[PDB]
Amino acid sequence: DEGMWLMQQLGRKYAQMKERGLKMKEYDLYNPNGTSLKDAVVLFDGGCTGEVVSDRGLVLTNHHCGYDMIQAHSTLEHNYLENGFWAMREADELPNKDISVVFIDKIEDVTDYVKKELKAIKDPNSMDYLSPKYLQKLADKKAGKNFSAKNPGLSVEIKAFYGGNLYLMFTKKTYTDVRLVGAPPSSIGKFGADTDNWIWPRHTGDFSIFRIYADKNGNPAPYSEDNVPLKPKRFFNISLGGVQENDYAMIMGFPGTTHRYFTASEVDEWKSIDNDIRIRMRDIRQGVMLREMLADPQIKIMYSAKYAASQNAYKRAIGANWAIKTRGLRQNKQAMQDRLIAWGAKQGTPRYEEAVHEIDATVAKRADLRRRYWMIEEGIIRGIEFARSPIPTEDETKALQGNDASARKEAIDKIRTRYSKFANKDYSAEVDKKVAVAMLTEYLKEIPYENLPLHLRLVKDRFAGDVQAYVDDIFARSVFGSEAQFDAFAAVPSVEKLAEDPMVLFASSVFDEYRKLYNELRPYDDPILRAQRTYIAGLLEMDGDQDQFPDANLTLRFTYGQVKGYSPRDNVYYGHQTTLDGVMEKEDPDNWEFVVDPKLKAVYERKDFGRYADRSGRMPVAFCATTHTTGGNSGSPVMNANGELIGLNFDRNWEGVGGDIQYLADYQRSIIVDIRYVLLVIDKVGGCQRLLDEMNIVP
Repeated sequence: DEGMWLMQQLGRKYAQMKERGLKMKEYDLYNPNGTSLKDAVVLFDGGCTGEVVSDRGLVLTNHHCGYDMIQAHSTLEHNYLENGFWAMREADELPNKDISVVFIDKIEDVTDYVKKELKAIKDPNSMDYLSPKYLQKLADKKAGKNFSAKNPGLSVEIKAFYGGNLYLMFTKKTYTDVRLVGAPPSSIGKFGADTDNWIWPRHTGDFSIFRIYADKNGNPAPYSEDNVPLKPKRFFNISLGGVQENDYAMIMGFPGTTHRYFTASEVDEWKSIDNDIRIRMRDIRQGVMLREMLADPQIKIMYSAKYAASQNAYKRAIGANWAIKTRGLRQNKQAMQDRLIAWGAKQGTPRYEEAVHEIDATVAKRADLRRRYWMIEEGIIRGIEFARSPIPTEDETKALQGNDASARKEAIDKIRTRYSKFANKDYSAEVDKKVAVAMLTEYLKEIPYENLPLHLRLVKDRFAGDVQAYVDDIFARSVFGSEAQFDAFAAVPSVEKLAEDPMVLFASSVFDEYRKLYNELRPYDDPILRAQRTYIAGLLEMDGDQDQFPDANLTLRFTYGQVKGYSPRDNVYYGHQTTLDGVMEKEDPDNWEFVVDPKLKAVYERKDFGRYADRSGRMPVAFCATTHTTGGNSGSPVMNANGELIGLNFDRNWEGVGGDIQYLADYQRSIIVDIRYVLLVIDKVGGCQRLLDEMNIVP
């Protein structure tokens, strides 16, 4: 069901949740004045979500959430990324360098407090009502200078909601010694990771296991050999009852962003400019890189990660436009605003029609600059690798002028390090020249002479319109076109060589225009934001927050719905649950993506599923639900009707990507790893009995 609900809206949403099958009592999942299941949820390491699943502070989150730190502890002897990691005792649990978890300790509404403060700002057009500095200052004199010394490991944050119409203060509790407990091998954690990205049906065992460690009194403390496993306020029980079609599911976690209150015109701009240019430019770039990857196995190895990373937003943009073109997103937002316009007429307040008109006229006024901005970001800043090649810093310029030969060598030696990082083991100038030529050709076809970053004017003015020659010339003459050319420069360095270096000139000219456009464009956000406040104010006055959730803003939210499959197109039906069969069916030993761990293959051939199989003896893997999810929900606990853990969220299907603008009941699904599959992997792949005994597993 629709919405990323604030914890303080649990009350208002409880009847609609009970109707969907919720059995738990309200105060059992969120109490402002007590302990609740909220207290078992964590913001894992800045972006992900995690959940506390034991009394000794064991935490589950996604594999891809715990990936960098699994990778860090991986040597060539002990390759935990590949093989997995199973700490046989608490003391073998590996600590981590730059990790955190954040419990949300308290949440208070402070709208009245914050609105009164703002009321003493003379300036009507002040953007302080959304400025995080300003809100942090209002926070610090609420909790009192000096709160964080007096309350150790606590902090406070105020955030704006519904476009400045609601404010909340969050009391956070951050633990910093979070150790690696367990991970499946990556063949299970990233099964089908590139190909099945955004795909249901899905077969990916996407979990990793950590523990929160603190001082002897359970207080936040950075890594110290004397730290001990935290006792949490509350943890999640692990259900073994499984899921079935139509079962209630709900999720809690930290969604990043939505655009639920976009005007029709804003939707048009997102489709026309933001998404279409992403799509066009990344097609071109992806074509050339596909072509060069097939011709050469060594290019294939070097470009994989760059290609698939470009591919991630590409397919997101494809999904979103498919929803805009087929599911009536634009008409939905036109309707909602027309509805407020009519209601606002009848009330005698033209304010709302004013706000809508203001967003419209602004959107249309900034169309060209935004088109230009997207063309450059997608085409060049991301499109072309040599766009991100070294510029000398003003400090390095200064040392290359005048005098000191030790300072001259020092400035050079750290340009060497930047050059080395641009032209690394994965960079190929030859590929980059071909990608540049195609992107630049499309850029020049779209962006007229008078609006070109300066160096790109030379294609007409000097190479007679020959884009291949211009690009060949940048590599031929430039100190960064090859190692030997850089060395030649380093031996006899001079600021006048760098000043006239055509790659440097291209790079800095391109970034100049990128900056200048950002800047011209920034002043147009403010009127839209101000009108957005007025617009959302009206939607709330008219219809209430009952069925109008606040845009996501990296805050703790709940969403509820059902375990349900769907139909993606004529005559094809996807069900609610995948199985270990689908893993077997997808095995390709000659492709890293679809490798099947030998221990898992063997668990499948003996049907050694134990208490984790379903009725009918199938081994569950994943399931999907009508729950409303987005970036930031990676790793969120999924609960059944009694609040017991039934899985971890790890993706959305591509048909649900326009869900950020409008929930799609018949298409949008959260894709969730089945907790029974999690336990199976721990039990029969890791052998790690102790942490099963640790969890409170319920029938």
